[PDB]
Amino acid sequence: MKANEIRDLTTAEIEQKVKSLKEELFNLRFQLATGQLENTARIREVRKAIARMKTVIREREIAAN
RNA sequence: UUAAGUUAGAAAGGGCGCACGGUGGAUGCCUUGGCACUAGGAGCCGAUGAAGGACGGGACGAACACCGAUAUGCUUCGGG
Repeated sequence: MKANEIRDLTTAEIEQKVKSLKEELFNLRFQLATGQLENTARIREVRKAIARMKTVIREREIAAN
């Protein structure tokens, strides 16, 4: 997701997305170890998404205080 | 044929010269790095945790470089 969109969702809604993304990464890693992953580029993409979300969250909490 | 005399050549190896190689990195060109200064900046960082490090981060080894569980990068504002 691009920041613009992430910025539209509610904080709670963001947290959920982060949870989901973290599960995708777990699964992706297990597939790689076994030997059933083709798009390995997916791994990096997921990691960066998780970061994008956490950045938005912190920015909102700083703004508050 | 006999006798008495003279000399030559000989290379196991070696010496000198020449021809041709090997080894080894002088010499000549070259510059990625230095040395001495000049004219301006700037002359401190740290308990809101410094200087310096250890350990880690890539699809796939080690190392350098970059980064810190948001880990080979995140957001924004500009350039291109």
